[PDB]
Amino acid sequence: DVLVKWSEDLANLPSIDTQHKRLVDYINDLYRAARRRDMDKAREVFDALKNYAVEHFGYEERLFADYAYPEATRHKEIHRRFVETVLKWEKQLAAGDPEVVMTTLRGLVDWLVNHHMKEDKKYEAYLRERGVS
Ligand SMILES: [Ca+2]
Repeated sequence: DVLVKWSEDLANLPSIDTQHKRLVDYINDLYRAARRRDMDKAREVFDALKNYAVEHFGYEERLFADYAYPEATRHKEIHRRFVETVLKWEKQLAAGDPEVVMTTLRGLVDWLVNHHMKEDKKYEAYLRERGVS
């Protein structure tokens, strides 16, 4: 049923929470598809998850710019390097190999949710003080 679950450990601004939650939803959609061995749907879901992640990263970057966040550069580059990883995964998924599926799911879970979404909390106080929600 579920591979990962958003939790209080990840709480951030309410707009950021909605996008982080929707990313969690995409990961679990991808897991359900890969589990059923429906690889066409799994690739479709992965495509949507990539595009959503890019747009979520871009939402954060716009907030960084708008609010003159001091660590905009570092954070944007961390995003950029992860997109590069996703694009590589996307290519590797073309051949539908169980091993590649797992690399992807574990990378999304281990790095995006369990690491990067926690790291996102670092901009929270700064943006909240300036009235962002
Ligand atoms: Ca093969």
